[PDB]
Amino acid sequence: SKADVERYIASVQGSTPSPRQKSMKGFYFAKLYYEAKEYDLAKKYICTYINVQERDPKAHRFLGLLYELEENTDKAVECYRRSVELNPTQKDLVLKIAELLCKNDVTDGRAKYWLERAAKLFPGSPAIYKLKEQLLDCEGEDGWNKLFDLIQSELYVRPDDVHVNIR
Amino acid sequence: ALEEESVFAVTAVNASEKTVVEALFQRDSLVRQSQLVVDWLESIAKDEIGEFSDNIEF
Amino acid sequence: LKELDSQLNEPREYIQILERRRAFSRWLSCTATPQIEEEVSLTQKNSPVEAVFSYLTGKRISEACSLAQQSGDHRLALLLSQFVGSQSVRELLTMQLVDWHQLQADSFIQDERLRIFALLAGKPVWQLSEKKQI
Repeated sequence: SKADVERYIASVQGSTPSPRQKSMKGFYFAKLYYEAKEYDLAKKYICTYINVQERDPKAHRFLGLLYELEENTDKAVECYRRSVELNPTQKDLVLKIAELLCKNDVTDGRAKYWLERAAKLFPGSPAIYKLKEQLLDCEGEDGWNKLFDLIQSELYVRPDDVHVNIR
Repeated sequence: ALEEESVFAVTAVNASEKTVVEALFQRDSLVRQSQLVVDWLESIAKDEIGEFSDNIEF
Repeated sequence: LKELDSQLNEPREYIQILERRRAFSRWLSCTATPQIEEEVSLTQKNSPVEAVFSYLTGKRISEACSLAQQSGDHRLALLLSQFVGSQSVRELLTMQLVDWHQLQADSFIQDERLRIFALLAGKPVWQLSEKKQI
């Protein structure tokens, strides 16, 4: 519970002298508060680690997941974006940035640009097919032609079966 | 490209150096493919050594 | 303690015995440090080998490795840093002591250093080719 995390973090910050050494435990402190659903105490302990380890891509990713669990779309995306800047191997996180942008704004040139970046890391992916579908049905008559070329060119890789041929 | 839809993983706060790397080699196709190049290049040097290890007079 | 009370289930006999030993594995350093810290204050400037041994008899392996890097004994610092678990190094030193005794190369090494190698090898007493015992 909260009070067990608080009792552990009190004795573990007692067994720490200097402020920077308390901040260096902040990542651990933050995940224990998240495991109690204390999301602001998690945010507050990960930010007090990040302000002492500015370049940790998992601390930025953990702050992004805490903003996703506070419905704060572009702050989840910014902390994920910053985690991709600090470790570009995260193809999954390039896709998760497209996933949270197309769920915020369909007109956003950043949503379409991060889908571009996800497709160029994961071709032949139904999760990227439907992130194009959700832009192109919203691009109107200019959308229709791009959606036709998409449907034919990605069916030609492997269908879902049934659905896209009925659509 | 057949597993990527599924791997909604969570890290343990009590994880070891070993279990952070057991997670990394699932999480990271760049590290995974880079080690497959290490294993490949080490296998070339292995096959040029063959039977010979016990023929060494000091 | 402050390690079983954290567990929201009835804690198993082994987990109790483990933390009784982990607590006593703090006690046996706390009952020793002020004598080690005087012993090191005296020995450090005359023999760093006895100072490294005094840290090790209080489990201060980090300070022992630090003093071995400060004295110019860097393969002793490497040997000591690896000793925090592996039985392989305990058995490799068990062999190396059996080599040096039979080949009479033991009498070409410091008895104070052979005392560290015997401690690390898990040997309470070692019998040398000289018929000395450490």
